Amino acid sequence: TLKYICAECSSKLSLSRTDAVRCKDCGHRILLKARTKRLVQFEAR
Amino acid sequence: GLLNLGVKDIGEKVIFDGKPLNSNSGYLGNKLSVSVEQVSIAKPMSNDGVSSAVERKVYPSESRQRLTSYRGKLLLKLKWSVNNGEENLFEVRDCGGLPVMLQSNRCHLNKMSPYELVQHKEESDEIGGYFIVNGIEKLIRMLIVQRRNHPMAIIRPSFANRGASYSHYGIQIRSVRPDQTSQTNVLHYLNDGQVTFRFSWRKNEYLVPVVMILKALCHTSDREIFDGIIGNDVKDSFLTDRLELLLRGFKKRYPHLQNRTQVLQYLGDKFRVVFQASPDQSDLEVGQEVLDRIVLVHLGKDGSQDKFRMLLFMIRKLYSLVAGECSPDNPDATQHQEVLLGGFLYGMILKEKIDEYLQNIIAQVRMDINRGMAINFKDKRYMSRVLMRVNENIGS
Amino acid sequence: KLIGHEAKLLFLKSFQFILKRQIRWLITEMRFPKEFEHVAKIIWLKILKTINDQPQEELKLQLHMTSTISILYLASTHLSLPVYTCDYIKWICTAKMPYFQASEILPKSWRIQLPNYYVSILEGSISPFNGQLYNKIALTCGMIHFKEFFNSEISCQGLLLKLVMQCALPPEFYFYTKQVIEFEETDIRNLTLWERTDERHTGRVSNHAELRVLSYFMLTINWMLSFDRDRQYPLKWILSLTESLTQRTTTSESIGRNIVKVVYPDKPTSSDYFQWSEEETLEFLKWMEKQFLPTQTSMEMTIDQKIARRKLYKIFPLDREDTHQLTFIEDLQERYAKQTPFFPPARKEAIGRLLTHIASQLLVDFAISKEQLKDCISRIKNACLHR
Amino acid sequence: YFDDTLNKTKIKTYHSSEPAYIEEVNLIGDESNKFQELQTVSIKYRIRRTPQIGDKF
Amino acid sequence: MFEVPITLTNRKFAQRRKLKYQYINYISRRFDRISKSDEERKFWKKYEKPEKSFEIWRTVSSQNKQPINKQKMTYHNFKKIEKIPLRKMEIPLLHCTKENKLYFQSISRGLEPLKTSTSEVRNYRTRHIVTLTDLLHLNVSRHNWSLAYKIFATLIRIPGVQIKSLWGIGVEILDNLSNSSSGLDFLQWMCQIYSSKSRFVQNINYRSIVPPFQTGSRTHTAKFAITYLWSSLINCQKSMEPTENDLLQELIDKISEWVLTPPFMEDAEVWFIYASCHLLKADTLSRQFVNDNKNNDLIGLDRDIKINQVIKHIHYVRTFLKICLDKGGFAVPSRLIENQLKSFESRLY
Ligand SMILES: [Zn+2]
Repeated sequence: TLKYICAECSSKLSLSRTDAVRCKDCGHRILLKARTKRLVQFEAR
Repeated sequence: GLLNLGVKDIGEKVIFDGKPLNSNSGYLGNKLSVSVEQVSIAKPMSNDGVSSAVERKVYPSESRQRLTSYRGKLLLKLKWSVNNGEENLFEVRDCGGLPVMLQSNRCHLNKMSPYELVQHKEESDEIGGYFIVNGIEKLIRMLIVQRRNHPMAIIRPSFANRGASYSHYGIQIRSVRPDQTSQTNVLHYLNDGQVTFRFSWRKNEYLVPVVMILKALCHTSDREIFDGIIGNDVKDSFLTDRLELLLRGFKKRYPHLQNRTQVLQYLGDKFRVVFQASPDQSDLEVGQEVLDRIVLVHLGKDGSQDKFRMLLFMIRKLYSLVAGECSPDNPDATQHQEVLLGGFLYGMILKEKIDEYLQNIIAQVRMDINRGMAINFKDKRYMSRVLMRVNENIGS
Repeated sequence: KLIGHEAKLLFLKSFQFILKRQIRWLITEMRFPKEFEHVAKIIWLKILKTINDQPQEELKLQLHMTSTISILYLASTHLSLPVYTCDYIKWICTAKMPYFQASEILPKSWRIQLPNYYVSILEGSISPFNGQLYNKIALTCGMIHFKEFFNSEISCQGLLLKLVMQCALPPEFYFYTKQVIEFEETDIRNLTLWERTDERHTGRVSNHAELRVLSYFMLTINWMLSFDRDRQYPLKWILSLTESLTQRTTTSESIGRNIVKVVYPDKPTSSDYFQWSEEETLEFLKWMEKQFLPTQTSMEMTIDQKIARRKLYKIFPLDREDTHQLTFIEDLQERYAKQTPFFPPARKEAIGRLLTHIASQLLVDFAISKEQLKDCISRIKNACLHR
Repeated sequence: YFDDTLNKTKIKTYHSSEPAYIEEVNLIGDESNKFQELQTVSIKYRIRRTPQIGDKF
Repeated sequence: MFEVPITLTNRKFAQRRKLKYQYINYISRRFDRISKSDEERKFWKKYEKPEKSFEIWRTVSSQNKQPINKQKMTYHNFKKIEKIPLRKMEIPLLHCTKENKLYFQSISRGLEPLKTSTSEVRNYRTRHIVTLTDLLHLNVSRHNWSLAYKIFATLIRIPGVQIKSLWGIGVEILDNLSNSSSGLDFLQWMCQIYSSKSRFVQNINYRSIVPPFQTGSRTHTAKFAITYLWSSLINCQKSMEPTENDLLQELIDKISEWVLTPPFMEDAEVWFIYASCHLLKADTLSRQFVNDNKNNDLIGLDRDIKINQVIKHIHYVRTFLKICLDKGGFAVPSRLIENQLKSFESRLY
């Protein structure tokens, strides 16, 4: 499930190509693309 | 606040439908007085789609994250006065989003405690004072300008650059009106003893003999002006003779300006083309309005005896500089200077833009009457249509 | 979103489905095994048979809100489990049927199939008026040719019981009215469901069996009480029954009859609306907070609107910002006791007073005709005097 | 992204001298009239800067 | 019996006033001539709308207006005007239902319908809702708080509520509900909702929402937004002067947000209430610096910075009360407020 957080309500949601770019819990129009459990390698320097 | 004084200073912009009627042909009529009584600014709000939506306070965090300006709706109570009062029309017009200063009396963060401020995703200590324009943080740089309202004695080769018989000596007073709009006034001592006064109108410069502006301010005797300048100083043969050159020279140039009113008629007649008062004002009104708008505006309207006294003080300081009994000052010394604050510049530019906007309405009436003359100043339709035909987005 | 024949096919289909949903709550409701289920299925299989034949571009099928319950009604009679008025009141009171709102579907999609000409005109359009409900049953029987197909139609010694207990359940009056029914009530034979009134003007042949049962019921009471020469039913006894009657709570039933009264009809219960005996008021709001919860779920009124609505309901937490009331046979018992002291112009007046009341009750569960009922009454009145 | 005119899935390439890390991706529907198609996205790059020869102190 | 939450079953009622209006423009014309859907919009364009209030009540004291007409009505003269409009009502009577033929022939005789259109509608949803309404109106007419709240809470859950009594019984029910909520919240939620900052009046057949008791944000005040401010100042008064405070400021800045557009824009209590809130903020500061010279024996306490903060206000309030008078505000009995304010000044001395 892709995730997008409301910039002003913190409410998690799962946007679709068929929905309005808006927080369904607040009504804000700014959404942060959520981080997920995804592997990244790092040189410890 | 300063801005309401500014719009009180812009006054009126009148336009006549040449108001036909078929004195109504050489006095005609039907006046239309357009002005702005109040100017209100509202804190940033955003309502959804378009109308009916519940408004929400808009925060700077939003404008920065969004990369947009941080605008407040600019509104102004328009006064549409017809025939000096036959009909007044009030209108609150929205002039687009005016960028508001942070932590100002127009930013939601003006009164937030650090705790709430953090609750709004801000630097717990954010001083503010700057503007979010297209998301880019800009502040208006403060500027060092001549200390207002006080005559600064300057020797400048520009003064000679005016022409023959010009000396270097001169006085510069930067009169600023209550609204902080400025008007620089200069006095020049000619080699001929003549003194000429520099000023600026429609940002073009204009020169007038000072004895004209003196006889224009107040009805007075020649002995009152002479006594105004030299006074008890009866021993300055230097000043006695230069001042006799001045007054006698005016008697040479204008033997026919016998009284102050006639002088005002001469000023109105010579500036009527440019003060845009015509088809409405008499040469007495245009002349007096000029005095009121140019000469020592820091003293204000009806300060005409006081403005007279001050102008005489500048003449005395000018001759004391000429002799050399006093040093000239230094424009570049911090001693002689004051600070144009960014917000004050903001208020001035707003005042000027609202002046142009009303002038723009006047232009819109001119075009309408020049392609149809279809409609009378009374129509409510006319108010809505004309207003909807000029551009009013001063916020942008 | 389609017009014509295939629009009709799904209109058809949707009608298909809701009836099936209706039937299974039926089983859970009564729990009367494969039997109730399969008879109902072939009944509509039979109904469908006819629809296909006059097809081509036949769109007369647009069966009504009532067609479905008429179907379940006839199927039940085949089996002969219950009654009509009781079934109807029970159904309205508990919304047992999915009858009144057609959003259930399983269509979300059938909905969008453009409720167009049809499916929109499906599920919950309005409540039954006059014969706007027994007439359809006759039409169904005609298309169905139901009487030939199914046994013992409109029967039920159970409706009589329901009726006596209904109020002045004068144990003896079950046998009284059963006897007059015995009498000229179809030559002492259980009234069968009327025929397939094929004709479209649906005349008041007045053969709907029950309608006549209630008529005999009423008649019996006043005839019986209007010539109890032996004086078996005391003067002061008749008004006592009507007295005790004076409304009262209901272990579910009377609350239901209030819910049916509230279809604001001919103003016989309208005022009950007004009065609404205190709590009756309360258990009413209880049944509203439970059973018009389905009410609904705006979609496409900007998410924002929805949010606002939620907030509103929000700032209205509400729902709470002897188990007390009693069952049916409890109430029945206690008014049977409230009259337990048993052992001229006025009594005639009292008798008329009482009869108007039952007229209210029996009439109120059903399509009434504050005249037809009367017309019905008139009819058998005439039937009777051929001794 | 996809433009129907090209019937192609196109991409915006990153053009820089150094690697970065994505700090935030912000979806912008705001101040818009509808714009639900999400045509504006702001992406923040995190470039680590180790003290290095040539750095001023 | 009470006023229902819903758009009126638009079926027969819409063709009944087709016939009503069409007759009124027909008979209306010939009568005016002798004096020498579309028709319904034209009838309102011949009469001028209901301003933002209720009944175009306006004085009764200016223009003489001589209306002796002359009884000018000779049964014979009425039947000269009427004989031709009725035959032209027929043609569209043919096309109308038998119920609407009789309804027209009743109102054209001057009979009025004792059959309330909201006493026949037979729709489930609607059915109840009329149940819904009278039950809550009969329950507030006996102050039943615990039951009136349940009926109100269900009435808004059913799809048929336009603010309406939603707000006018939704506020008292919360004043009578000693428990949860301050009509205020509900009042400020209403304000957020029906700002209607758009100046819409007249034009179309408002027959779904008339009651200037919902609508505005144009010019025509909203009365729940005026009630929100009035309830808010009364909510500020209780147990003030007997950081967590703010309310009398919250109300000074929430009235600011406005400063005319529609409310500022229109005059009165808008100005007058804001002030009244402002006048109360002046007392509280004279009390908090009043009793026995401020609190007591003198102030020495840096003389009085507090008197100057109060005199600024008193001078400011008098500006708000004056602009509310000047701009046509009949609401304020100036004589009493000026005497109170001067006798109060005499406390600040
Ligand atoms: Zn949110």
